[PDB]
Amino acid sequence: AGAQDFVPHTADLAELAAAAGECRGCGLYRDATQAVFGAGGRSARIMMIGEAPGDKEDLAGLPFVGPAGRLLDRALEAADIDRDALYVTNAVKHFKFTRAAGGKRRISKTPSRTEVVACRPWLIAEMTSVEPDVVVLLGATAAKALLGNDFRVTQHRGEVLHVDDVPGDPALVATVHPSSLLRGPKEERESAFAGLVDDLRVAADV
Ligand code: SF4
Repeated sequence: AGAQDFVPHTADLAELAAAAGECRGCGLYRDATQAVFGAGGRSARIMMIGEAPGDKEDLAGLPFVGPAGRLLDRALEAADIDRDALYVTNAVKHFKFTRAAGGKRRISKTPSRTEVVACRPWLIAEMTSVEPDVVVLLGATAAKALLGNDFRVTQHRGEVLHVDDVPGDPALVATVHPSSLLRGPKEERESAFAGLVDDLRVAADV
């Protein structure tokens, strides 16, 4: 089912990334430029999972390279976390999108639960390969992939969670997605940025 038959029997991240370029586990590979796999190494203690590559990631071939990734950089820096010692990835690896007339970018479209279940084999291979001590789930889509489709990120902020069905029983911290911190009132944004730094420190202190 899904991407599972496209996942090779290997923990090498480069072999997995190359294989993900050939994945047809769902329909998202057709309109996307390429598959966006995770960045970082197997020594990483912290795995971070977003929703999906955006417009910038789709053509950069790397995760979190747009404005959201730059805000995440500022949050990681304030939390004293070396990005090079992370493994950063997304719940689904193909960019889902539409264009609006007058647009300045391709608009990110939300992955269905079906596409998240289809791409999960890659996330399982990534966690199996990295064996992280803690997984940071950035946003509702990533959190639900591991904690259940009914999970609410807003109701468990800053909580160290552990679910049994998860490879390696790593600690899980669900937090806001950095793209949510790009817009809104300045005081709401600044308060929300501090909440993200707090959650990143909890994950680093696991
Ligand atoms: S989104 Fe995931 S499951 Fe769907 S085609 Fe891309 S890699 Fe395969």
